[PDB]
Amino acid sequence: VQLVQSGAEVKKPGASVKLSCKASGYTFTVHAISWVRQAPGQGLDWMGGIIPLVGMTNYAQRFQGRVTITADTSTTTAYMELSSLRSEDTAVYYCARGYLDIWGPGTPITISSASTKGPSVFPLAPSSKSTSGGTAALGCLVKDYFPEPVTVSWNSGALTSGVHTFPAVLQSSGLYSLSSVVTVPSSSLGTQTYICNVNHKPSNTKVDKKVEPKS
Amino acid sequence: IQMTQSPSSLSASVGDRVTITCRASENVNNCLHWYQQKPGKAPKLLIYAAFTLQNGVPSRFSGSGSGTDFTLTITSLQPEDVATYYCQHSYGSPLTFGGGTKVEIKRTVAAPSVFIFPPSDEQLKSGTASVVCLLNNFYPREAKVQWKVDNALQSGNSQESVTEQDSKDSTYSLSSTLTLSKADYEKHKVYACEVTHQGLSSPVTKSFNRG
Repeated sequence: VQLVQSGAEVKKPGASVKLSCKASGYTFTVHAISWVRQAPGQGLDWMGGIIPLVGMTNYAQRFQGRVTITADTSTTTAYMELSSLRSEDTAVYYCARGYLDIWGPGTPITISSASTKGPSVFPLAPSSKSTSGGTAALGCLVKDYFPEPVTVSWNSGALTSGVHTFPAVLQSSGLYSLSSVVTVPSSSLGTQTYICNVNHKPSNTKVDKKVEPKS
Repeated sequence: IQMTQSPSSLSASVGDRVTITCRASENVNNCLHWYQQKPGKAPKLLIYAAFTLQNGVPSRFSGSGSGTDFTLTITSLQPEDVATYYCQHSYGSPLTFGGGTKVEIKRTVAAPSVFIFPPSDEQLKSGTASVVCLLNNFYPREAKVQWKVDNALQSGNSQESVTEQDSKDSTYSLSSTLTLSKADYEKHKVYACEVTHQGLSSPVTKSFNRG
């Protein structure tokens, strides 16, 4: 069972957005798919759902008139279209299968007039200055992007232990910056390879940076 | 219908028994479900129908209550239970969620390991120098990080970020990044971050010389 959601986006105020939720691993037509918004302060808010068998829908009253939920059984895909976007629509939008077992990973939507900007990625190279005992730290600095989020993996997902991807900071310029770091044995910096994979879906930017030791 | 959770947050030790409550403004019978959410992740269903355990959820989670008053209990708090817990009712429509209870872990003091990173050559060519100081796997969360450039105490050119509590060892990590123009960076020789923390009997300094 899997729900795969479309990527994060910045949208201007007044625009429309159509989010998608691709279901797999189960009988699509016999489960209600709900859309649930999670916004800072407002919390979790149900927006409505649809039963893809006959396509019957149901909408939270707060969202009536701006929201349209549809489903396409041929592609086992549910859709949510939100129009007349406003700043307070900034949130992560989840699809979830019916209570709600199985949620998608959410689609972050930022409502803003500012333009999308993909990150610059720089190595945080291990040196004697980033050793503690027999442990070395290394990482990637992911600077100057908009909107959130950037996601970071290491070695295409094969390296996860000891990874810390920090919450982004907001720079005075209004762009975001974060670091992703990991601790490894200092003894094997010469034989192991460490690559940070950075994805900024709002700009479709993908960067891989090999982090080499400095002497 | 209004869902009211309490407390808003709590701190407990590993092995402690945790009690979270959800109050519905009107009767919902047993149409009351509980979710766990960790920072940056989707909610995960724990308990539905007010007491039925979702397959794969450990038995230390149990729910009770009926009508308007519901309890989620964790009988022996484990480090991976650090999260925010949400109740949700489904008695008719609209479905609504409580405001969440954040469960945090108290543990023994752990001193940070401290690391510093000079700017990359690639970034310098771009005209900016970011210097990163990393505090790794410490507890409690409070930490003091001071930048010194040529022994002079800095203010105004650094930003900090702290992780959520780790799900394996209940520690935190923190980054402090000093950002200067290439020109300002090249005006100085020594760059140092000094760390003060409960688990350090003396401040730890990591430093390097621009060359």
